[PDB]
Amino acid sequence: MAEKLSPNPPNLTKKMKKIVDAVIKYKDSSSGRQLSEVFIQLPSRKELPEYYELIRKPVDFKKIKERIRNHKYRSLNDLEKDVMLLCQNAQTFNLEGSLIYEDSIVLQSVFTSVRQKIEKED
Repeated sequence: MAEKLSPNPPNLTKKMKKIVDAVIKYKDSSSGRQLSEVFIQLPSRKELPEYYELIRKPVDFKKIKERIRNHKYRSLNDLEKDVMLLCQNAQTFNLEGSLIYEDSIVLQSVFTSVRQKIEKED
């Protein structure tokens, strides 16, 4: 099947993984809820058919991680786009003010600050 992609510069792959790991690890300081936890693994098309009806380009953090390992992302812009899509998809499928919709909003901000921090190191 698929033809292997040229590996990214390793430093770029390490930056990608660092950023997504901080995002995934992030905790609401009050509840300790890992905001990411519901976004790790999207539910099956068999279990939640209506999801895949409204959301044409679904994405979870498992796929984002896969896409980093496979060098599908060629830049941090490419990674960011997919995390922002993850958050947009949440905001489309869930009603505003809901736990999942508002958590996705916070995760955008955590991505942005985490990215900045990591890029400011080099």
